[PDB]
Amino acid sequence: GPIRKVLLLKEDHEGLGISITGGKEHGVPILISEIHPGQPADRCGGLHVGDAILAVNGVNLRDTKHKEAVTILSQQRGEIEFEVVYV
Amino acid sequence: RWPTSIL
Repeated sequence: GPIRKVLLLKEDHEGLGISITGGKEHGVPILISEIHPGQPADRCGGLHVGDAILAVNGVNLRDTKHKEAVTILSQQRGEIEFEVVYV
Repeated sequence: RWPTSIL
């Protein structure tokens, strides 16, 4: 699908509210496999199961290994911009 | 099989 830019707002006591799978070592993008109800990704409205996360706050995630992506994603705070695409 | 992480 089309590449989208999506804003997520979260407070410091929360996680993103997603599960991810995939990663470069598996030959696939970082993929959202769950959107947890009521948590920030759900609340922001623009992130969905099946989205590939291409970047976060300008950090490319296209060739990142699974755990690299976990570290990068969990470091982001506050107003967080995602670049995502549904395939 | 791929890993899954909750974040």
